[PDB]
Amino acid sequence: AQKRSEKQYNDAQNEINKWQRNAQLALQKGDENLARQALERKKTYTDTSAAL
Amino acid sequence: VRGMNTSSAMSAFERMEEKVLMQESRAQALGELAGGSDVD
Repeated sequence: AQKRSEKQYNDAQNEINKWQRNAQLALQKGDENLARQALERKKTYTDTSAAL
Repeated sequence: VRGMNTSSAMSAFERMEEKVLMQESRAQALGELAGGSDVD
């Protein structure tokens, strides 16, 4: 069970950086809309990482 | 119209509307009771 919990923590941590990269891709290609929306969603992952 | 009760159908419709709005408000209050600069 500990292994499982740490794996979930790692996956959430990885998705945080994934959505940061998506925001950067929005900055490169899209506009402030997608760039800000990426971090808007990333809020939840940052919450869950610590909560876990 | 919302504020007059000449028609029974509207009477019933508005009554149910208010009942449901009150139910949702109850849920929200219960949420509060028991408990964007950074991304900007």
